[PDB]
Amino acid sequence: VTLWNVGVIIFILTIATAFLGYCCVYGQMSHWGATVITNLFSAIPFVGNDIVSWLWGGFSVSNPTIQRFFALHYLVPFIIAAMVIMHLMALHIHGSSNPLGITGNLDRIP
Amino acid sequence: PQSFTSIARIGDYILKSPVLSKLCVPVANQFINLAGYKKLGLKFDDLIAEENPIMQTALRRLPEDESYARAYRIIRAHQTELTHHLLPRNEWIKAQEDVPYLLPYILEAEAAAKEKDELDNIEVSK
Amino acid sequence: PQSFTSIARIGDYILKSPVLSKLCVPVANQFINLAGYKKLGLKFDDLIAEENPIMQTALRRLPEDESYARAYRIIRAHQTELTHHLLPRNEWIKAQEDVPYLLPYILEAEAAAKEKDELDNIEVSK
Amino acid sequence: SSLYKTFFKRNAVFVGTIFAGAFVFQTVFDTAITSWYENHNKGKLWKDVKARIA
Amino acid sequence: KSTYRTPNFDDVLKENNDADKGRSYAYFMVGAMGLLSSAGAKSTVETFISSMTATADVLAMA
Amino acid sequence: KTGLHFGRLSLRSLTAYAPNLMLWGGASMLGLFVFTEGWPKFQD
Amino acid sequence: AEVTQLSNGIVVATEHNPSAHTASVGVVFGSGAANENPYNNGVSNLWKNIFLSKENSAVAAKEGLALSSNISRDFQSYIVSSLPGSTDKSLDFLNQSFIQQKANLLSSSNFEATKKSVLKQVQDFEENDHPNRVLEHLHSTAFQNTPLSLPTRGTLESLENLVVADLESFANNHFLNSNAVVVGTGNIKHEDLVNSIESKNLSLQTGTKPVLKKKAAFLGSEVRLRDDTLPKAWISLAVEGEPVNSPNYFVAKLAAQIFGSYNAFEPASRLQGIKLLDNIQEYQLCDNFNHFSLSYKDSGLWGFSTATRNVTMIDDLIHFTLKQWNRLTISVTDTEVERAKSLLKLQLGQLYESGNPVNDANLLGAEVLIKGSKLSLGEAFKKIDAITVKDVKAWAGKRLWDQDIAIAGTGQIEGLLDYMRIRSDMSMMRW
Amino acid sequence: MAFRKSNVYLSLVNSYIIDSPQPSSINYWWNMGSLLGLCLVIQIVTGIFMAMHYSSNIELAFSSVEHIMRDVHNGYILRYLHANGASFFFMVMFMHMAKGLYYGSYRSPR
Ligand SMILES: CCCCCCCCCCC(=O)OC[C@H](COP(=O)(O)OC[C@H](O)COP(=O)(O)OC[C@@H](COC(=O)CC)OC(=O)CCC)OC(=O)CCCCCCCC
Ligand SMILES: CCCCCCCCCCCCCCCCCC(=O)OC[C@H](COP(=O)(O)OCCN)OC(=O)CCCCCCCCCCCCC
Ligand code: HEM
Ligand code: HEM
Ligand SMILES: COc1c(O)c(C)c(C/C=C(\C)CC/C=C(\C)CC/C=C(\C)CC/C=C(\C)CC/C=C(\C)CCC=C(C)C)c(O)c1OC
Ligand SMILES: CCCCCCCCCCCCCCC(=O)OCCCOP(=O)(O)OC[C@@H](O)COP(=O)(O)OCCCOC(C)=O
Ligand SMILES: CCCCCCCCCCCCCCC(=O)O[C@H](COC(=O)CCCCCCCCCCCC)COP(=O)(O)O
Ligand SMILES: CCCCCCCCCCCCCCCCCC(=O)O[C@H](COC(=O)CCCCCC)COP(=O)(O)OCCN
Repeated sequence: VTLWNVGVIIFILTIATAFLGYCCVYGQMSHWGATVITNLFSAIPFVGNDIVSWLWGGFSVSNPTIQRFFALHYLVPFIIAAMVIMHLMALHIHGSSNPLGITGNLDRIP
Repeated sequence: PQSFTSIARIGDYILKSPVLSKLCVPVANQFINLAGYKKLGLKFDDLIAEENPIMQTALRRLPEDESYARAYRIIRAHQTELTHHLLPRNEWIKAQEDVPYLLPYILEAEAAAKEKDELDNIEVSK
Repeated sequence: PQSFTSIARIGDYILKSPVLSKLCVPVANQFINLAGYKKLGLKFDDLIAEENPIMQTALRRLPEDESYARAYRIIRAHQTELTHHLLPRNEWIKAQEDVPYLLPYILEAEAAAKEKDELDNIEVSK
Repeated sequence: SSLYKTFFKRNAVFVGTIFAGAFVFQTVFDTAITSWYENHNKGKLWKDVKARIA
Repeated sequence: KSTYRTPNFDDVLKENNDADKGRSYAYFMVGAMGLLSSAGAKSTVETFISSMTATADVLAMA
Repeated sequence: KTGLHFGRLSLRSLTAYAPNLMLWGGASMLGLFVFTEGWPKFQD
Repeated sequence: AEVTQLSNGIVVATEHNPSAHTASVGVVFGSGAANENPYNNGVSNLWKNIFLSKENSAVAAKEGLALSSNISRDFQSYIVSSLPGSTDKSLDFLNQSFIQQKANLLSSSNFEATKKSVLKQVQDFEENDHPNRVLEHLHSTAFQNTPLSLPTRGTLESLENLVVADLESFANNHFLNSNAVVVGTGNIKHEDLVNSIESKNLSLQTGTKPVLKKKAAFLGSEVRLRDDTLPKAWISLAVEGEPVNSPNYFVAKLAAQIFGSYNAFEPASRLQGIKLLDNIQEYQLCDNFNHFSLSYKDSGLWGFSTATRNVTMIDDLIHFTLKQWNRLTISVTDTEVERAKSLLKLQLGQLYESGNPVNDANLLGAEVLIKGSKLSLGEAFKKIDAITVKDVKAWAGKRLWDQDIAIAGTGQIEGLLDYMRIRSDMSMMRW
Repeated sequence: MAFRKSNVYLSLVNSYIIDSPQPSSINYWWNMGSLLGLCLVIQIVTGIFMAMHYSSNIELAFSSVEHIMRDVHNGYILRYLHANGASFFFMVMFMHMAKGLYYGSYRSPR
């Protein structure tokens, strides 16, 4: 179960990484895709307009938005690499499963 | 993880009812033949997941000649699968050999674990 | 890690020479008093580093009453240092108690290790 | 002493009284230093020069 | 000497023991160290977070 | 008459440990609200 | 139980039992090992073996009499047993060895034979009886520099300096009429004991026991006796408990019955209703434990002792035990208090109603010296039945929550950590 | 056993900073390795927050450091902690290496 829960964290960090690097091209799809996603956080009650202005660095998607999206894009792949090591540590204590669903301690190969 | 006490409680109510037994038991016979574990030389009690303290208790109390036969059926099924074949038809498990050999050891280890929980969380009645 | 066989070879040549003994031995006496290990209640053979197979052999062959006394002097020196003090002057090691108790066990474990190397790398002389 | 027995009675403080007293500390500490700093530099600040041109 | 004879600890022991004298004085110092550390860790986090707000030249064009 | 275990809870754990789990929301609660003040969120 | 003071100042106490086939008569004094100094420690252990010497026992055996003696921290006893109908013969023997003639037991030939026998017993105790010498070291580190820290057998260094003039000096200060109780148990009635004592007129001088300067006090401390050539580890740990005549005397006894005793090799002791046994049986952390509540005239001790061969998991056994002591302040339940009520009434019902009149004579005489009377077993049962869960939580919040401890240990005790990580387990950090 | 000893991730924390057996007589020179781990955290955190405002072009590099010092809120605190924190990182590392020279820490088995 611990091996499954760490893999869910890896999946969320990979979706966030691909979003941040796509906005660094600054094409026409990059500007309007960042506008749609960042405006979703203005619906949170009493802290909507404070999160979105802190995420922009201003009043819209501008120069501070792209310069901070590239610095966060360099960093999150190194956090994914640290969670992959924690993923392999939980695999080591019990081993892998097999397609029959029964125990594998009777017949192993290196 | 439902319980083996809950499975037997629902299953015994079906088998004692005369109109529910004629309707559910032929469906259960086609469900087992479509599963295909008997073509790998296995019984159903070999398929139960064993990494729990109830199942580790029942495997210790099994007699020694049945533990040797169970270990051979598991090893033979792992070799049959990696070659992507089935067993010959004269080595398939028959219907009168697929008996619950491990179920009476499971039901008595579960009744003892429930009795220990009701005594450790009991209230006095002065 | 020089060798204890090489230290004794140079040191015995100095002590047998009459003019080299008058010049080097008073210098060695002031070197030991300025070291200050006797003020912590230690002998010199307590100071030798022990994480090597020659030194682990010599500590096994030590008699039991001397191993108990050596373990107490090491524990007493660790407690004296963390309080940043010295021992009282009546508990200092005297000059006639600073004897090499461990040196004969070291010299016989080293002579056996050298003899095993000359026999494992020997050449026939047909 | 005994004034650290009236408020607490032999116990530690608690984790919630640490966080509650830390926010009360921030507003009193910030006001007391800004008052001492501006009184030490009186006559040089902009609010003193702005009054003397009026 | 017998191991039932405990050595002399008199130069470090209290006047009389009086359990709420070293207890009340130590729980004040641990509590004061935890109060100043939570206030300092709070000011440090808010210093880094407010750097990501709008700069002085951005809100001049508002 | 026996109590309840819920798996690994107890209802008489919830005698004192559930006010305490809410005292983990009465104490240790303020690190959600004092750790905000510096950017204002004045509301109850 | 009937108590009666005579015309010359002798206190007589009697517990008649008509269904017993023996009778016991003796004298109990109110001075024990806690009335000595560090120089004469062991004079009570030497007076016991002078009473039980071979020339004294041979005179009593010709009349059909048996002798017993017991040295404790607060009292001493000298008891003669016989058949019910030889009770005046056991009074004449007790007269001729405490009142009228005591100089023939302290001859030089009898003293040196006795002194070398006691020196062999204390030397054998110090090298072979490891659970009992750890509990004696716990008394000497918890009550140090106070009269309650001296061992009851004496030490090997103090016993070799004792001469015959030390024993006469101790008897002249402590074997007095105002310090004594004459007891009688078994098939003996109160009026025949009183009339038999009054027939011998017994002058019995009017001295008074010396009073002690120091009062007993608890100190948090530890002592470690490491010995790597021993197969186990023996550990005792305690806090300050209740004295005799405390209002919380039975509440402290019920709290120790909640955790109780354990033997890992008995199948029925592994099935007890104790929540500590769930933690320690998974990896088999110990061999046995037992919880005590010792009470004296001035102070007391409350704790547990243990012995184990799992020398690499000692820190888990101490951590799990002290986390269960925390539950007495916050979350002790109702079934645990009702179970400990029934097992405490069974425990002290077997202590006060054994079939041994020598055991009953020690318990009766020690109680009249402190209180002047003996509490009945029927009145002690009503006090136990009136204890609630709020009484346990009020006692444990004062005596156990965040308090100083005393530790003692011997054997392979390298895995036992420092003082300050055991001291920090006396509170929870939760509340 | 305790949960800090049986969990896969908490056992690494327990075996390094909680239950680790230390010699009784080590002095304050053995505290320099703990300070070097704090120095590395300060440099990584202050550098990531400064990298959201930095431009690395040859005609924009000098003026973006001046933009951090003047326009970014508490930006002078970020730079001065970063520039002076690098000199403190080298001073503690020189003292850490000289402790190993004096006490023979380079020797076998280390
Ligand atoms: C870049 C800035 C980094 C700032 C942090 C670095 C600070 C560490 C400095 C280097 C060092 O470790 O040297 C320490 C060494 C003493 O080590 P020791 O264990 O033998 O002495 C234990 C003491 O007696 C009891 O120490 P105790 O525990 O009783 O009191 C603590 C002491 C604070 O000490 C420290 O924090 C370390 C300096 O409190 C007081 O002094 C009370 C007065 C306010 O001192 C010496 O041996 C010689 C002193 C000068 C060495 C400086 C060399 C630098 C070039
Ligand atoms: C690539 C190679 C890099 C190498 C870097 C070399 C430069 C390092 C700069 C820092 C040097 C500091 C030396 C640190 C070594 C620590 C170990 C040590 O010297 O022990 C302390 C010394 C003896 O200690 P004891 O154990 O014998 O007893 C102490 C009782 N007071 O007790 C003492 O004598 C006190 C020590 C005081 C040392 C002061 C001299 C250093 C001054 C440096 C000035 C640099 C700025 C100008
Ligand atoms: C960069 C991402 C990942 C890497 C490098 C990685 C790596 C691995 C490796 C090498 C194994 C060994 C056995 C095998 O290949 O099946 C494994 C197993 C496993 N992984 Fe991942 N994984 C990643 C992402 C995930 C995700 C996203 C999930 C689930 C949401 C997950 C859950 C699991 C599970 C449950 C197993 C055990 C399967 C079994 O033993 O049958 N992992 N992983
Ligand atoms: C071991 C860690 C580090 C060391 C020793 C180090 C060292 C330095 C030094 C000496 C400077 C010049 C400072 C000056 O004189 O102004 C500098 C500048 C700079 N560093 Fe680092 N650095 C480290 C980590 C990082 C990291 C991880 C980042 C980015 C994610 C970073 C970002 C920057 C930036 C943007 C500058 C630009 C100039 C300035 O703002 O001062 N640093 N670094
Ligand atoms: C001998 O005694 C010791 C001993 O004394 C000590 C202290 C230790 C402890 C070890 C250390 C102190 C060294 C460990 C230090 C490191 C491994 C440094 C690693 C540094 C990092 C992983 C830094 C990571 C920082 C980040 C990822 C910054 C995150 C910034 C973000 C997310 C900014 C973006 C924010 C928003 C809101 C978008 C021992 O291990 C030890 O041995 C037993
Ligand atoms: C009652 C208890 C209260 C105690 C409270 C005290 C708390 C104090 C905390 C702060 C004190 C020091 C601060 C430093 C700190 O917290 O560091 C975090 C842990 C230190 O590093 P580590 O992960 O233990 O070692 C980490 C490394 O040493 C271990 O290497 P690794 O790679 O992880 O090995 C496994 C390899 C797997 O590799 C593969 C391929 O799978
Ligand atoms: C970045 C470091 C600065 C943070 C300072 C935090 C200090 C807070 C101390 C106040 C705590 C009050 C409660 C004390 C207590 O008894 O609780 C203790 C535990 O509390 C702690 O462990 C304090 C942790 C302090 C971390 C120190 C970091 C080590 C330095 C290495 C840095 C390498 C990067 C409760 O447990 P106990 O009662 O059994 O002792
Ligand atoms: C370069 C990488 C170096 C890696 C260093 C590893 C150490 C760093 C981690 C420090 C400890 C912080 C996490 C410990 C939290 C306890 C986890 C836990 O309780 O395990 C799990 C539950 O947590 C999870 O499901 C995954 C959490 C992922 C954590 C992501 C950070 C419970 O595991 P459990 O001990 O109960 O085993 C089953 C027995 N019934």
